[PDB]
Amino acid sequence: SLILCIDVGNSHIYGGVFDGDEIKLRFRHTSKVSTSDELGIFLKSVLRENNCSPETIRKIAICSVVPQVDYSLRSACVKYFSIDPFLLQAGVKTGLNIKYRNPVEVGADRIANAIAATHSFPNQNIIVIDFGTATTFCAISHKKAYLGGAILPGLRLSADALSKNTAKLPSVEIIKTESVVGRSTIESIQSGVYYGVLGACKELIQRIHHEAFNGDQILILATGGFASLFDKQGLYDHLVPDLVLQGIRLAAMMNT
Amino acid sequence: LILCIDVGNSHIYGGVFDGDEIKLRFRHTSKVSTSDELGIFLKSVLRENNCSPETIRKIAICSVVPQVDYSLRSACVKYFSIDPFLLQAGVKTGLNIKYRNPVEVGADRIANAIAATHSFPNQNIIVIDFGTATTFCAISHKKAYLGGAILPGLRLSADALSKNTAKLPSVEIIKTESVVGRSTIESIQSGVYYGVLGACKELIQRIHHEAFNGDQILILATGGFASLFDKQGLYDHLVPDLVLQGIRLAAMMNT
Amino acid sequence: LILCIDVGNSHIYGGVFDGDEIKLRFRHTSKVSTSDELGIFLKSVLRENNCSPETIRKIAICSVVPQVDYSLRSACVKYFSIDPFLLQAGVKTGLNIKYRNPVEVGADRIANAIAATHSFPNQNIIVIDFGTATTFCAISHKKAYLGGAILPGLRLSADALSKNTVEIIKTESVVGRSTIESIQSGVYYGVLGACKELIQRIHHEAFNGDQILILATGGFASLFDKQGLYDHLVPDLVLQGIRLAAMMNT
Amino acid sequence: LILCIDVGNSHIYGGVFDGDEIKLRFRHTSKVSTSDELGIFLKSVLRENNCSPETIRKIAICSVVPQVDYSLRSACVKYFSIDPFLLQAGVKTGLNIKYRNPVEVGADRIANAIAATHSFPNQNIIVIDFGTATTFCAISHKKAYLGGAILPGLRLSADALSKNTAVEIKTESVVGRSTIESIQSGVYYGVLGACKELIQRIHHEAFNGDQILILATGGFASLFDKQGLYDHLVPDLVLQGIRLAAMMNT
Amino acid sequence: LILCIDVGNSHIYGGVFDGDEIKLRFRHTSKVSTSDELGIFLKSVLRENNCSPETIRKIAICSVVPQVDYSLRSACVKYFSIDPFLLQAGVKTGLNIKYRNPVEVGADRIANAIAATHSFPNQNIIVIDFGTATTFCAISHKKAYLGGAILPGLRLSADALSKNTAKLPSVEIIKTESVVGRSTIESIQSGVYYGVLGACKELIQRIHHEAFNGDQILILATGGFASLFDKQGLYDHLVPDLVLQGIRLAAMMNT
Amino acid sequence: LILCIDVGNSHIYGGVFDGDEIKLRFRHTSKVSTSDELGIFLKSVLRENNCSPETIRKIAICSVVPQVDYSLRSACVKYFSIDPFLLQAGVKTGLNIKYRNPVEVGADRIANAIAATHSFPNQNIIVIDFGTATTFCAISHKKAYLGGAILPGLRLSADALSKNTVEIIKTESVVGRSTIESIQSGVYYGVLGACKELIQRIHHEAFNGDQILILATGGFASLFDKQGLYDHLVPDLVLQGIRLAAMMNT
Repeated sequence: SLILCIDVGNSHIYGGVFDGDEIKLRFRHTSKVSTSDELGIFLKSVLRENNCSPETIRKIAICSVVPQVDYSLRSACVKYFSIDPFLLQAGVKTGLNIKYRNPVEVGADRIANAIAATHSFPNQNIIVIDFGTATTFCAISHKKAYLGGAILPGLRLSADALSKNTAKLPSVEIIKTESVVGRSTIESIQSGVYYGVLGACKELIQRIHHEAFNGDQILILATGGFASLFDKQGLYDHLVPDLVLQGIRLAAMMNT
Repeated sequence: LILCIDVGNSHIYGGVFDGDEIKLRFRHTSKVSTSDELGIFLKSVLRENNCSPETIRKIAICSVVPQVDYSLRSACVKYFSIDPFLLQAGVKTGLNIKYRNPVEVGADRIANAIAATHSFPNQNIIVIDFGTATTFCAISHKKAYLGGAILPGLRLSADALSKNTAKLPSVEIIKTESVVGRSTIESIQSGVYYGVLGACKELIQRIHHEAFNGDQILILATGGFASLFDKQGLYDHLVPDLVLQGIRLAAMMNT
Repeated sequence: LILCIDVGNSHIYGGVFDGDEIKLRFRHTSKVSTSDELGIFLKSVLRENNCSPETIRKIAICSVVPQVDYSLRSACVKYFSIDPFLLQAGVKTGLNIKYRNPVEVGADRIANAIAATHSFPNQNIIVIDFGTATTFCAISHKKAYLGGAILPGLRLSADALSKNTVEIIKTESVVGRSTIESIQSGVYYGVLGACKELIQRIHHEAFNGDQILILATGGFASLFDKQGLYDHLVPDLVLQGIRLAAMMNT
Repeated sequence: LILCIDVGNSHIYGGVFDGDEIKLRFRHTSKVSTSDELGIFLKSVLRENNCSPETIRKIAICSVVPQVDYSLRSACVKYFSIDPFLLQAGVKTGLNIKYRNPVEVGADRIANAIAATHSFPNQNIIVIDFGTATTFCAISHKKAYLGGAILPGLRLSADALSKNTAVEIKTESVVGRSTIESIQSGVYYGVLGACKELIQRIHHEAFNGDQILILATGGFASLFDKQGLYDHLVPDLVLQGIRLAAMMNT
Repeated sequence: LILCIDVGNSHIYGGVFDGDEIKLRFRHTSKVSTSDELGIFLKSVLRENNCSPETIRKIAICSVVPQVDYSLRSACVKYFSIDPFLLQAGVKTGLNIKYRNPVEVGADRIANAIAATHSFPNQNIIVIDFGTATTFCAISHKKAYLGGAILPGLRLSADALSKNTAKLPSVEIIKTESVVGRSTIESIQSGVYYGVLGACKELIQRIHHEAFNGDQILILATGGFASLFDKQGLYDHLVPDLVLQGIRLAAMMNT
Repeated sequence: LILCIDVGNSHIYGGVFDGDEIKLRFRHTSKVSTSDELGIFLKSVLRENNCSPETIRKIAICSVVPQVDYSLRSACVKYFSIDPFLLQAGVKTGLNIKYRNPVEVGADRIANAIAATHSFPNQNIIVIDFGTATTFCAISHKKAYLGGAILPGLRLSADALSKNTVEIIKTESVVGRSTIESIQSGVYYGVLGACKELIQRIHHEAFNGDQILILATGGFASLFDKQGLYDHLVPDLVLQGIRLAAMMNT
């Protein structure tokens, strides 16, 4: 009765074994081109080497936004674990009213956020912010209706696209900046992308607050890798770093 | 008549002046590569817009892509018989740069400050450029370039989301009206419009409190994507040819 | 004189009509170009071919690549003072689109369907384009684009083999005694039979076995004139139907 | 117990035999790797599938990607203490390679031909390999490898279209009413008739109307188990022929 | 007036000969162009450089990039009304190729050999082309093309160190005086100048003592990086236009 | 027992010392990798080569790729619980770096210098590292790192030729009668002469006539043993000098 959850994202393949409610172990793999044996050898070794026998995993649930790793992870599960995994796909039970034109366009990771956000915080209007590969914003009503949202590039994708498409301009590690007026080009990208997403969040919060929720009170939820660089500030109420893996389990239980 | 040429990372942007006013403007790719190639284009771009190539007796070049420099300079001497003005490190700009290394400041950021502190001589200036990158530059009233910030532009943001994120398509940049996107196409448009809008709002007010700490300022916007933020009250002035103006003023300072 | 421009994936194909007939034709690569780059090519390519650019009174554009569409429009207004006809969403095509989403159909597929039905009026038509892709389109006698199929082209298929592991000639052998011969025997006989499998399976799915006409167009269309696969080779079909779409929208 | 490895352009395909029958098969990606990575993977992929690494007494390798060969050979002396049989130009194959330069024929095409003529001995055979590329090999009843044709794969064809324009691999619909629908109406029925043409042309150019037999190997072979394209579906044809080639040379 | 075209991997290189001497030279970026893009440039680059396109009577094409060949040949028949001479398999070269596959030799190495052994008619020659790749060719006094060797060019040897490395810049190719560089920039320059200098020295006298056994030879050198080794007594003659000379010579041989 | 890890531009080269001698060396490709991907690999490579990961109590890391840095650090503190020694800016080395900025000397050049001055204590040393870059290093007998030269390596040189227009062999003749033989005969005798020039120029410049000891290391070093080029071939020179710098510190 140890479940396993996987988020196949663009930056990483992200896993976490839940013993009921609390995560005993989390792991990471690169989302590359891999076979069901390569992924099968990995999933067993990554469990075993961290005080956790592979033969104890009773259920697997899968969430993905990369279709090219989909067949090979499903096939890895049916070979190395004897589990046909739960696929977070359209249209299983979610408990949510998708307000998109095409409900299939909403990625399963944003759905998993919205499932966990409305479980952990049941009766409030929610903005969820993922500071991951992208910087996604999503509005959800208190009646569990996924309204939609906005998608920006991440802090890595902001600082790397500058170095990629411009000559004589380097790449930089993301840290918190104190001053907005850089006396180096290196300090201009630091001030620019830090205080740029810091104002992008503030603006997207208030535009959505008044437009999606007509002025009603909200709960702001943060998740993702670059989330803890903004706890000083504005900006959001709860930092829930496992909001994706929580809701994969929570979608697997809706479909058991 | 002077030909002013800006070499950016996506566009070579040129333009001709008849003393003070601009007769003609043109664009090119920062790609095409030989002196023969550039020299055919420069001569045919002037001729098809009713402006004989032989009338050009002055050329001035600001550039930020060094791989275009050699053959563009070489395109000028072969086809026009003009050794162009190079907006470089060591040439007479009428300003002190407050960088730790004043060679690290690009030629376009200098040229925008030159033209800004010429047009509005005794005011603190925040110049925003909306191009390949969205740049914020802080210049004080005594012609001092203090540095500033750089963001990825509107086009570089959207194209980062279509390349590094699978199952996400490339989008058009419009003045978006719905902040809550009902499609993947609409979510990215709302993101690259209200994301930069608040990034402008934040960076402008933070610079105002740090470099100037509450003093009087004048906001100047330039760039290709600058037209989309007219309605807001985000900038005081919109100067579409601010880079091409400052190449002319720096050539004037060094002629 | 009317200048018709067809934006493809590989080449921006262009022609200029002296009323009914094409006087001169030219080709440009589909790439990154500004309005000044496009207009300089456009004004020059006429002028070097004994055609003053000022004789051109009409411009009509069919496009499949959106990243060329703004600067190509803006080239015509600056260098010719002509606002071009854009075969796009909403314009008078004069036919019945049977797709799920009618705007998902390419502008090249509409222009081909318009022209073929004009020259051959009361007939059911399969139009094969042998271009960047090899496309098959079922159009009925009642001016109804029922749909069809899209294979990879001869160039794309031969290039994808070399990419992840050649000159397209009329092969006489299937048993290649070299690795160069085996790829050439591959794309020839494997599309000659792809056509037979497409031409005949559509023949019953779209016309239930009725009397049809098979038109072929493109650059790789010539290499199948021996086998008796299609009836007519019309190389300028796309350009005819940009002119025709401009005529209905005059 | 023999470990047989096929090194292809997209995959390393391996299998362990207990004599004639197969008890385990596996797959790795063909990338730049080291002898240590490959030797960890190999020892791991065996043990976790209940075949203990120490039971392997022979290793036999056939390869078509020369840059994977050195580290995979070295992985066997370091981690298994076996210098593997290499299916290289010059070893005993038992077949007359009628190519102009017989070294051109890949080890994969040779391995399939050895296995095809061992299992179905005195017969003319078309072996089709639905892999990276769709290959058609002609082999006579006299065990002469005559040559053949190479079409790009079904994956390469579905990817070439999307890559060079501004889908997942049975299609019942020939007339497409979507772009994602016309692409698989094109792909499925295009290679279906490609094979149909290639088969009967090889059947008449190489075998002049004689009784042939058709074998199909590869991961995309099962998509044509309905249409009566081939006689036999042998999915491990490449691995049987490595095992047979080792046997001839040991 | 004869027009000689070379198609290298970096550039399309042209030069119009007034009989024996080159009136004008030019350059086009070797990209997949069309039959019409190429035809515009050729008639424009001549016209802007005081040489009318009609005065050209013949054309001669050397090629190593086959993808540029179809449309450049088409650019001549359509726009110039001239069917170009093509230097390839079949035509008169006046050489005996000692390659295992005589087709595998590039047309430009064939071009170079024809000019070298015309300028220096009874000698053993090692020709070194310091271009994109630094190639070496042994040619006997009997005009036997025996073959040779090919090294990465000085630009390749610099760009390989930076593009295939994290934390290493791309460097300028200068004549340095030290081999003990005390900066990263200096270390690559000292290696990329003195690594090639010794590579040339070894490839010269390995071929001298194996293809010519130890007899009288003459070392010619062509290319854009040839003049960096002019001091060191490496070669006998710097011939800048060795390719175009050899294209014109082969045109003459076959007309 | 101590693990020394050399992060290169192509390979991550590890080694386990039990006192003075290497018991096992291994190799991983320098890729985008996580702490979990690397930590699994590390614990797995040791065990498969008769060495339990629990017996390792010390880890040292020299690195030239700073993107490998963070995740390799994390894999040490998690999967091994050993916070690794980093040969970085500021650690004790016991040598005078005569660079204008001593920081810009790669951590891999410091490791080669340390080990050469340890093994051969009172001698002027050239060290040639035939790796990704073919590097040259002048170290005086008083242990002054005087600087040096950097060439592209044998792999990058050959691969630059085919990416802009082979497998690395010791060629017997300069006269290539093939394109393959021409790239083989330029790269072999080119680096042979490059060495001969960069050895003889450093000898006259950095020491200036006096006795020198030429040492060779790296993977492409093996091919030049015949030409009397270097004095000693120490293939583990980097790993020894990673160990020695950990011995000088912590």
